[PDB]
Parts: sequence; structure tokens; C-alpha cells
Amino acid sequence: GETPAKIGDAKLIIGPLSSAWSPFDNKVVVYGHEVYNYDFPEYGTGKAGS
Amino acid sequence: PVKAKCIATLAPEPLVEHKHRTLILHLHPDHPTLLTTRSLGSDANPTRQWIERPTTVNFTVTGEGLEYTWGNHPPKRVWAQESGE
Repeated sequence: GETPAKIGDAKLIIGPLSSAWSPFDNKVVVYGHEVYNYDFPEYGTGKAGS
Repeated sequence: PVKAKCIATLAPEPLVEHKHRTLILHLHPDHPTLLTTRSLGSDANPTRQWIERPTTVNFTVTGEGLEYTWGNHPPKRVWAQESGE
């Protein structure tokens, strides 16, 4: 809520929005286009098969 | 018909995981595998289940021992005494 964007002629300031729901979780896996908000175990640890 | 020893089957090894008198076993076969056990008490309490879908299973092992048969892979055996300190 202090960024303008003088594109056109008008100067416009937006937000910050109140609805801070990031639909992404903290931990996310990503695949090509299908995005999975998955609790991936970690680098360095993942159990075999898992 | 003769008693040939076919070149024959084998299922991928299990993932042994410890718990207190309990075997968690994350398991992941190639094909449907008949697993089964024998709680070696005079209470047998055996189990049988064909496993084709990978499955984390559980086995309440007793004090004296249990055995474990991942397919025609040879039978395993396990001391589960305490682990609760």
C-alpha cells in the first residue's frame, strides 16, 4: 500500500489486502503444472520408496 | 512332471523400522506377496495377507520373539524385548 503505477495517466495505490490466505502452504511440491501443497520430508532424508 | 527347481521369485526387501515391541514396516513389493508371521508364544497369533499395494504395516511383537516372511525370501526373526526404558 504505497506502490503507484503511473501507466496511462492515473496514479493508483493498492492494498495491502486483508485476506492473507496464501493458498500455498509452507511446504510445497511442484510438478510440471500440478502443484501440491505437500509436506515433502526434506532434502537429505527422504525414505526410500517414499 | 519333475521336481525342477525353477529359477523363481523374490520380493524386494522390507524396510525394517523399530518401535516399542512393534515392527512398523513400510513395505513395497513388485507383485502380490503373501506375508505371514508366527508370534512364537504358545499363543501363535499368526497373520496372512497378500500384499500387492505398498503398505506400512504393524506387528505387535512379544517378548520372546516373532518371525517374518517377506515372500519366498527367507524367514526373518526378531528379538523385541523392552524399549520403554
